[PDB]
Amino acid sequence: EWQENKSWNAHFTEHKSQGVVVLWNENKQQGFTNNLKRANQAFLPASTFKIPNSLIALDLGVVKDEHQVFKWDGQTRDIATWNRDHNLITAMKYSVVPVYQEFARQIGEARMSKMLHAFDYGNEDISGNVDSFWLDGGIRISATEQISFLRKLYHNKLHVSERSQRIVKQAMLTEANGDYIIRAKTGYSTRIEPKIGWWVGWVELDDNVWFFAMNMDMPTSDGLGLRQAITKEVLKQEKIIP
Ligand SMILES: C=C(C(=O)O)[C@@H](C)[C@H]1OB(O)c2cccc(F)c21
Repeated sequence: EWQENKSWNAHFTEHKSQGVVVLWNENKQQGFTNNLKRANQAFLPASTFKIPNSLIALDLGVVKDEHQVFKWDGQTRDIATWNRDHNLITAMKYSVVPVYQEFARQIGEARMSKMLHAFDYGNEDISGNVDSFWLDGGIRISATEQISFLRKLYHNKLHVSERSQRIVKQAMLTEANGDYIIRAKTGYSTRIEPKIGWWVGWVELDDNVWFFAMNMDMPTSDGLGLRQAITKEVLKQEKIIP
């Protein structure tokens, strides 16, 4: 049911990097990873939490639809794309932390905790600031646990509306062509060691879906593009994408 494939380490080593990729073949109900230990190591989710946060915001009416505008608060932040109005689609694309921090404040700690329990999400612990616990609080989730959560989202089985799940899956759209569709979210955990990058989501094929979750050590922001590059080398090797 789980296979270790250490050959994927080469993709990591060729970029002087260390990390884990986890794949799940939905049709065959079989998982593969280069590191069975790290595949099950729980880390801060960082911006991958915008997936559950979006779902909860939509289901509780904090976000009405994917077109509602959240106006910039006028504070100039480091990331230039954040210094403008956003909707749910662009806030996911540009990973606009302050938008989601306000979502979390409006959700509140009681409802946030109850929903993460209902979602079976990671260690289910929201200790910390209600508007930053996914960055520097108590919540921890492993790559295999991310896959468990994403599979429920794919099949509309989370304990929120079908509509909320469809809208979040739309907002996760990252790449599509005549071979595949990727729906995914990146994450970058810098506030608490060890600094890591994430990419989690799935690849839709004509006749199967392959779920993925990867994380890797990320001592500087220079290597953020390796999150997608290394994952794509694995997907290419496994003939999931050409
Ligand atoms: C764009 C991002 C990405 O692609 O990861 C990062 C930089 C962004 O998304 B989160 O992962 C996050 C958390 C704190 C701060 C922060 F700027 C981010």
